[PDB]
This record gives sequence, C-alpha cells and structure tokens, in this order.
Amino acid sequence: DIVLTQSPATLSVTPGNSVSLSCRASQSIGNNLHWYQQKSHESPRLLIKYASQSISGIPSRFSGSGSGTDFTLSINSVETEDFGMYFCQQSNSWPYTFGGGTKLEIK
Amino acid sequence: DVQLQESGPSLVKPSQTLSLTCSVTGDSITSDYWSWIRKFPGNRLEYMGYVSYSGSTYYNPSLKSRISITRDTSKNQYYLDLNSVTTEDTATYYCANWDGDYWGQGTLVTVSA
Repeated sequence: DIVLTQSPATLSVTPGNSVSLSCRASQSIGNNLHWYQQKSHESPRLLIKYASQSISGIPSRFSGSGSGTDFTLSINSVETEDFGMYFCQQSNSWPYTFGGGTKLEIK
Repeated sequence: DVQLQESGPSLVKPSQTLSLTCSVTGDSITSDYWSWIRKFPGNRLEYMGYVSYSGSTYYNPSLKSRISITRDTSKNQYYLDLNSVTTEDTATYYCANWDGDYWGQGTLVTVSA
C-alpha cells in the first residue's frame, strides 16, 4: 500500500501567522492527493483536491502545492477556527490511504 | 445537494456481523461511485471500500475479506457488512460520495463484551 507520512504530527501556531503542513508519499502518486480538515464529532471536510485544486466555499487562505511524493497544505494567516486536525489522502492506487494527520494547536 | 445518512446498531458484541445502511437522497447510486470510510476514536481514518455505478466493489485489504458492500438501487441505498467484529472495529462509520464533497453525519459503533 501507499504510506502517507504527515510531519510534524503537532504544530502550534499563533493566529495570523502562516503555516505549511507536509504530506509525503512512500511512492509517487502524481497529483492524486487530497486534503481534509477534521474537527470534533464531525465528518472530515474536503479542503483541496488533486494537490492544488481550490474548491467552492473553502476560504481562500487554504491552498495546496506539490506533486509526486511531496505535498504541502499552506494556510495563509491562520485563524482560530482553523485549529484542529488535517489529513491527506491519496487516490492514485487502491487501497486509498490517509496520512496519520497533523494537529494544528494555538501556541 | 446530496444527503447521506447511515443507520444501524450503536453497540455490537465481538464476533457479531456489523451491518449498516446508507440512505442517499438527491442523486442516483446507479451513476458515480459510493464509499464507506471509518474514523477510529484516536482519529485515524481508514478507507474501507466503494461500489461503482455498475456494482463493482473494492475492499481495503486491511479488512482481510471480512467486508461486503451491496446495494439496493430501487431504494437508492447501499450497505456495509463487516464480519467477525472485534474491539479493533469500534469507530465512526461514514458513507460518502466518492468525490468527497458529501458525507453522512457518521454513526458511532462500539464493539464491546
């Protein structure tokens, strides 16, 4: 299977600063990497599809970059309601797999 | 928009089969692709499987053949059966459209003696 590794597992940031979250794949997955936000007792919320594709309704401060085995979710000027968990997920090959997540915390 | 809703038991015992229903409203399951995904209480996410527009199913090998996905097109519903459950299967079970935009609210299933 493809293993997705997210680093760091915890990032503490001050609101209004920017952050970059890393997702690395054990083998190449082209651009077939998606990003989700996860908050308590809710379903994951899709932020970015196909590495860099922006989607309707998601605040512009979220963007994705990367390809192959190295991906980044950038949040420009983090807001407090952005604190929570972030997961990447590949759809390049079956079985689809998720990274272990990065928890974004208020410093 | 699409709405999805899971239904089934809240509590099951070890070695029981866990059976869930996903009811889909506002989009047909005989087109596109439909998924089951679970979230463990420690927040780990696992993609369980999906069923294509023609009924072809895909299962995560992690499930060691304990999983069956089936459908009832006449009611726009699809199903998850997971055999021989253990405490490792306590999780919140989501059905989702395979594009990831639309998810059920999720149903928490606890496996306990």
